[PDB]
Amino acid sequence: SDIAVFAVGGVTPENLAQWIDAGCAGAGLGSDLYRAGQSVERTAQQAAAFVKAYREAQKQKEQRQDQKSAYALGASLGRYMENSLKEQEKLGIKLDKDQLIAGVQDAFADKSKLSDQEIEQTLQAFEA
Amino acid sequence: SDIAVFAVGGVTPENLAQWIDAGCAGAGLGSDLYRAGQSVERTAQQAAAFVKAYREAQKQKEQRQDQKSAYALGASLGRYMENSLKEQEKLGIKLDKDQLIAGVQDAFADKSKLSDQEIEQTLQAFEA
Repeated sequence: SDIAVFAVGGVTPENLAQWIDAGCAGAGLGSDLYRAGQSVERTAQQAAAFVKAYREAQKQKEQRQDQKSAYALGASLGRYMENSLKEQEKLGIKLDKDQLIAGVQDAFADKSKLSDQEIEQTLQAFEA
Repeated sequence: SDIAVFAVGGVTPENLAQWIDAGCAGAGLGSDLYRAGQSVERTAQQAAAFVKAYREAQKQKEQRQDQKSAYALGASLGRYMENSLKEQEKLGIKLDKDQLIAGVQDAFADKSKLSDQEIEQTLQAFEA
C-alpha cells in the first residue's frame, strides 16, 4: 500500500489527472516538459502547466473524495429509516413515504413546514 | 354609546379595517399574531402588520369621515340656492341654472370669468 508509483513516459498536463486517478503518487516529466535546446521561457511555461494541472487535478480529486464521503452518509441514514419503517409496520404503523422524504428535504433546505417544537412534540406523540 | 367593543376571533391585518368600520373600538389578536412555538421574528412581523393595518385603516376611516364632512356642506349650499331661486321665480326672475353652477365651479377652481369687483357690483345690480 505504501509504495509510491510514478508514471513516466507520455505524461502531459492534460492527461496527468488520469494518472493520479489511477493511483500514481506522481509523475516524472521528460520531453513534454523539456526537450534539448528549448528556451528557458518554454521550460517555465511547461512547468507552470504541470503544476497547475497537478494542483487543479489534485484539487478535483480531493473534491471528488469529499463528495463521496458526503454521499454515503445519506445512504446510511436512508437505510436507517427504511429499517425503522419495517419495524413500525410490524406494529401496524405504515408511514407515508413521500412525506418522510419531503420532511428531510424541506428541513435541509430551511423550509420545514413544522417548527422545531412541533417536530419534537409530534415525535413524542408518535412514540405514544 | 360609550361601551368599547373589541372583535376577537379570526381578525387579520387584511380584515381589521372591516371590524373598525363596523364599530369596533379595537381587536384582540390571537393565533394570527402568535401561535405557540413561532419565532420572535414572526411575532415582530405580525405585530408590525397589525399596527400598520390599524393605522392605515384608521387613517382611511378618518379620511372617509373628513370626506363625508366636506361632502354635505355642498348639499346645504345647493339647497340654499335652489330655495333662493324658487323665491326669485315668484318675483318673476328665472335664472339660468347651468350658469349658476358654472360660476360656482369656475370660482372654486380660480378661473371665474368675473373679477371679485364685478361679482359684487353685479349682485348689487341684481338686488335692484
